[PDB]
Amino acid sequence: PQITLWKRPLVTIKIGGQLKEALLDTGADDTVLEEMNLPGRWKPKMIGGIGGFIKVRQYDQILIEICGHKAIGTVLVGPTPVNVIGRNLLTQIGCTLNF
Amino acid sequence: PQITLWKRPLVTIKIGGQLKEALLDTGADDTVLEEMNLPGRWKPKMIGGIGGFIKVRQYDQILIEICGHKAIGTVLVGPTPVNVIGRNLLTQIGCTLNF
Ligand SMILES: CCOP(=O)(COc1ccc(C[C@H](NC(=O)O[C@H]2CO[C@H]3OCC[C@H]32)[C@H](O)CN(C[C@@H](C)CC)S(=O)(=O)c2ccc3ncsc3c2)cc1)OCC
Repeated sequence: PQITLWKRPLVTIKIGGQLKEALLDTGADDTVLEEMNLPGRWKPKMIGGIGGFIKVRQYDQILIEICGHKAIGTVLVGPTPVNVIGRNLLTQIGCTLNF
Repeated sequence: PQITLWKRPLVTIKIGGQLKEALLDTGADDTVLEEMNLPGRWKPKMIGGIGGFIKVRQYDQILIEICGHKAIGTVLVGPTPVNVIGRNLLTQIGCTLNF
């Protein structure tokens, strides 16, 4: 589909058998999701933006479904105020910016 | 143009007569630029990001040219990690997400 930017570009995603709302975010290098108890091994990481850094758990090779499109890659989990889908997954669903 | 997301969507902008690099960011509601001198009145404002809140200078009705496309709108100036073009100006240049 084509998503205009009058409102936050929020979409439903499916991760770990759960449905969540996430922002399609071209400014996010990586995908960051609100705290959730994913199984598997993980590595600590810190990611920074406006206001400083937060501590997150980095999980690799996680499958996510974004509006029916399937994607698999690194997901960071942590105390983020919003779920963000980042470039690492947006590239996989064929997402582009057009103006 | 159609911009893919394998690399950061960095573009040249023209603001206050000076060229700069900025990231097109569909997860940003607002446009936030690193510290710089901007002609005009401004009011103090706060904006919240992943890491908390920061103090910025809010400049209203600023002319900015983004890959040749003209926008006129609010620009926030403060300690952001990178210059970001937010939805308030992306909508002006007719930007959409497509996948
Ligand atoms: C209801 C809202 O609650 P809130 O007010 C704010 O919540 C939020 C709303 C949206 C976003 C997404 C973020 N946008 C943003 O910061 O936009 C601000 C400017 O425009 C305003 O609108 C939105 C907020 C205001 C950017 O898109 C992405 N970022 C990087 C960017 C800043 C360039 C370095 S990233 O998220 O830091 C991030 C993600 C993955 C990653 N991998 C490695 S680094 C790394 C960094 C974050 C928080 O809570 C305050 C405590």
